[PDB]
Amino acid sequence: SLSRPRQNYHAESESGVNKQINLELYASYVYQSMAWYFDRDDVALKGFHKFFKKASEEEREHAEKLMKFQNQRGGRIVLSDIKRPDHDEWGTGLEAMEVALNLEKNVNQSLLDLHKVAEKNGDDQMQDWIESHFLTEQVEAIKELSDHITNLKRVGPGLGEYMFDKETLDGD
Amino acid sequence: SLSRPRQNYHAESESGVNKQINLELYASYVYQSMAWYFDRDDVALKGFHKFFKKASEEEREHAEKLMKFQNQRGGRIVLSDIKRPDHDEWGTGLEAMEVALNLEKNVNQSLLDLHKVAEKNGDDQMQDWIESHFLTEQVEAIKELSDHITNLKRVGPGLGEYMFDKETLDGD
Amino acid sequence: SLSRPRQNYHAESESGVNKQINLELYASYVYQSMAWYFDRDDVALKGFHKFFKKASEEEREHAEKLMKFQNQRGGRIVLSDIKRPDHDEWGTGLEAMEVALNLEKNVNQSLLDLHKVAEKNGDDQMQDWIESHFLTEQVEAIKELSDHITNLKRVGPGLGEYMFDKETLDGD
Amino acid sequence: SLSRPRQNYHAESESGVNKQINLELYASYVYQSMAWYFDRDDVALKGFHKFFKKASEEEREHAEKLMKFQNQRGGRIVLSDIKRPDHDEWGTGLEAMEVALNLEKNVNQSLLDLHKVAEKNGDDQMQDWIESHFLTEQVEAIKELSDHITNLKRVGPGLGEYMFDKETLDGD
Amino acid sequence: SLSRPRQNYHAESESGVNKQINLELYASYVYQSMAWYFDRDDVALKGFHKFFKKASEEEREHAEKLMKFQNQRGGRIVLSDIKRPDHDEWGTGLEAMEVALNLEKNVNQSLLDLHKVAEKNGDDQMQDWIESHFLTEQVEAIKELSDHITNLKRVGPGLGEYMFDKETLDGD
Amino acid sequence: SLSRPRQNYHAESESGVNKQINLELYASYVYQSMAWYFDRDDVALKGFHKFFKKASEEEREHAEKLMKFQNQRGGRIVLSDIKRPDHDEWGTGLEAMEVALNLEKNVNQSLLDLHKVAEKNGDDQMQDWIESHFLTEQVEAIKELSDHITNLKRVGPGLGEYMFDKETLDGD
Ligand SMILES: [Mg+2]
Ligand SMILES: [Mg+2]
Ligand SMILES: [Mg+2]
Ligand SMILES: [Mg+2]
Ligand SMILES: [Mg+2]
Ligand SMILES: [Mg+2]
Ligand SMILES: [Mg+2]
Ligand SMILES: [Mg+2]
Ligand SMILES: [Mg+2]
Ligand SMILES: [Mg+2]
Ligand SMILES: [Mg+2]
Ligand SMILES: [Mg+2]
Ligand SMILES: [Mg+2]
Ligand SMILES: [Mg+2]
Ligand SMILES: [Mg+2]
Ligand SMILES: [Mg+2]
Repeated sequence: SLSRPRQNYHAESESGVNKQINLELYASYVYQSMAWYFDRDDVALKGFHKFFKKASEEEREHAEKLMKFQNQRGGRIVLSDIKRPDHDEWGTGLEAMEVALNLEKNVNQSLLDLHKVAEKNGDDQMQDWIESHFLTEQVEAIKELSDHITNLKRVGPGLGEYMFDKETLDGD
Repeated sequence: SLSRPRQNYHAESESGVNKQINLELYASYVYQSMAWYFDRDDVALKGFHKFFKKASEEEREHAEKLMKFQNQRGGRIVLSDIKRPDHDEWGTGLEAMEVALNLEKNVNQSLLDLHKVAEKNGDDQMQDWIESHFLTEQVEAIKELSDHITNLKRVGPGLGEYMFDKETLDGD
Repeated sequence: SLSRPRQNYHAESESGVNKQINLELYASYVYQSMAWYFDRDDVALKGFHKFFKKASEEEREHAEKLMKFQNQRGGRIVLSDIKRPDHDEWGTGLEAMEVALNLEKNVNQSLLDLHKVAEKNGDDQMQDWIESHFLTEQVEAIKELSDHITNLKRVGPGLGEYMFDKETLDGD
Repeated sequence: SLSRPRQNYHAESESGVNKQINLELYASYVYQSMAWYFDRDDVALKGFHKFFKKASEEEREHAEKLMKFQNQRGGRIVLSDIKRPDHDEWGTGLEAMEVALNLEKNVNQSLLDLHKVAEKNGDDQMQDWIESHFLTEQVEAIKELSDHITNLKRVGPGLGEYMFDKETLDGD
Repeated sequence: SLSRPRQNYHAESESGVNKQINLELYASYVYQSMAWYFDRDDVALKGFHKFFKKASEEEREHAEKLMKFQNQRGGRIVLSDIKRPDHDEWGTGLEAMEVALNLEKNVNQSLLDLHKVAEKNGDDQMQDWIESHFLTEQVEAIKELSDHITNLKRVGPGLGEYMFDKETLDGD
Repeated sequence: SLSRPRQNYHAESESGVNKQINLELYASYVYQSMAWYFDRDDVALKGFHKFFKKASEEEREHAEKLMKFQNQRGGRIVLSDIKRPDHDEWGTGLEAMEVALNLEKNVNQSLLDLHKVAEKNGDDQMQDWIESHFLTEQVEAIKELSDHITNLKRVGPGLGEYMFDKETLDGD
């Protein structure tokens, strides 16, 4: 029995939105782990803390954008376990930014794959929605992380990392 | 002799925009009929009146969005009779909301069909225009009507219908 | 079974209000056709566009004044097809103003005929209502269109039409 | 090698804070599931939606209070999988409030158990911290849910549930 | 060695963005030539001057939108000579507006061709970006130039051209 | 047939102004290339980006100052191809500032050479105009670039370049 709103919305698209929901929540958890790693007394970079804390809140917003979309189209949210991140510790500011870029590139591919499911099933509204909410925001996030990685390599460790935290990440 | 602006704009697309203009004007007329039905002394629901009056004005705005688009692309507006609605009377608030949802789903399909004409003829700008102006607005309208139908069934007839008119539709 | 409000309201008057509703909606559609004709890239007169767009919205307001009146007196709105206008194209600014005047004079007669139905059936309130809402507004509209026609003949075609659009119709 | 801040902070307390972090994140996920269930077109209670959405954000704040505390005391955050909730669907507003109360009572016990670990290990600051941040907030949350359950039983299903959503939960 | 941001970005798309950069800069130079032609003591139309000066600045902004896009996607800007325009002199206001429309239609085709390269290579983000930034803006620019050409033919040479400069182009 | 304004304005001066127009536009293009090089994900210096972007806009303003001057004196603007810059890549912040200084010194000589043409032909107004608009502005630009080069050598590569971008160029 099809939900009352449902029109031009395919079971593969509905299932793909649930898979993207879990990935956004997973990315939220990775950024949360990194945020609180930078609050450790033996790491102590408030800029990096604030940056990954905000990244974590944004990913949970992405998850909730997809939950609202699922309900708009008359699909049904199915939640899965949010897997713990692969590491308890995240190294230097540079190493954490590289992990961030690799995560954002994996989320980007997964969004393009979900756009392909929409396209395969003739879902013109879902393709446009993914384009409006996600595809350009992911390009912007990937360029920003690439800029940060270039600058963290330019400033180098020690004082450089500290000044990057103060200047680019507005630490404090 | 092609109009001065005309570029990548197919006769099938031009004709499809005229057909969508008439459908938007038709939907405007159905909502107008329902609006003034709720102003009857023997129906007397100001919330429902205000809701369908606004829906009617929006559909005429949709019609005028398509008239402006036709002229932008160098096509020519051709108007047809606006058929009277299928009923003089529209029953209960619940029955009118169900008629609304069925109308919005028929307008939605017709917009996806017009997007398919654009796509078939390689009209990338017209596909994006339909996506920006219509496809997401239709999804939102269909979800809102589905929410209203669920709530009108929850509150039930009599006092429930009255309180829905006061609370959700801000009657008065 | 007479509606609860109904007092001194004759079946001929009720039927005449439904006929005037359709005529107001028809006039609305003619003005809408002319409005969007003046938005064509090959006509391109923003003053004329704005003038007929406003005329169109006013005629739909007239239609809704009569719908409210029908319900006030305990009559029942019966909607008919809104016939498409007699032309797709409307010529020069002067030619469109002459079509406007001829339409307003036909709506005026039809209002005087409806006033005669009210009078024949002793409906003192309906005669006064038509006088308050319509008869003087029609005289004003006819005088304004006659003034515009005189001025469009004075300024002549080409630059004159352009300056009339800028000065009298406040184009832009 | 003990972290630089660490003083009077026992391995059992550190491990108990990580277990409470996962429970707060779990409760956050249950409230998130319930929030978006109430946004379904076939459930459509904006008050319940807003209430569980806020409850979800608060539980994630609780999780982050414990992450900050772990780092303050020189312990180390260890994250585990956030288990999916036990249900995809949550029934009536009344049924969801009862699930909420049962969850808050299980989180409450778990906080008293964590306070007992602190007490067993002579951690006077950690006992006071749990008292300041959690023990009274849990009593308040449990009393509020008990009040809501009493009122949802008083108003009854259908119109009652709708009016509770409008009046007590400020729906819209 | 692929740049750090690069994902789903094809060499044909990168090369097409460099070709569109040069075309936008070329169009900027044509509008600049026309702007300063209208500042000649023997042409002296401040409205036309201001209009083509703004058109020139906008085209250079288009060029810079594509430079930012190239860098966002991890491609590399390659600049070519900006060819001088085909004429030193641009005739009447009407003749310059017709040259403008022909230029905007050639830039429009070139944007649709670049969208086709994006589409051929499955670049969903680049297609949406071209749609958001360019395809509708080009339709609007072409309709405006078509409107101006219609009006410059309506007003005729001499006084008409002067009044068009004062009224539509706000000369001074 | 001499233009109506022309007085004491020599063909050599008119031709020299057209040559300076092309040089200013060339310098604009070099600064634009350098601006967008500093926006590359693998260069990523917002201060340098903003500095060369502004330098580029100023050089195009210089070009337009000379176009206005040509028309004031009754000469005729003749535009040539704007040659692409000699490099796609511009190295370190220090290397780009040295390229800037060398460009500004070549533009300076070319302005003194144009002043000599004015002087040779007794054009007292054109000599004063070049003095007022250009000769002191070039001295100021050359001193500023020399100061920046001294400071980029003082701070050294890596962190020094980053801090120069933040402090002297107000990056962000
Ligand atoms: Mg995300
Ligand atoms: Mg794809
Ligand atoms: Mg699209
Ligand atoms: Mg868009
Ligand atoms: Mg519509
Ligand atoms: Mg389709
Ligand atoms: Mg009327
Ligand atoms: Mg009479
Ligand atoms: Mg009176
Ligand atoms: Mg909690
Ligand atoms: Mg105890
Ligand atoms: Mg352009
Ligand atoms: Mg195409
Ligand atoms: Mg210069
Ligand atoms: Mg000298
Ligand atoms: Mg001097």
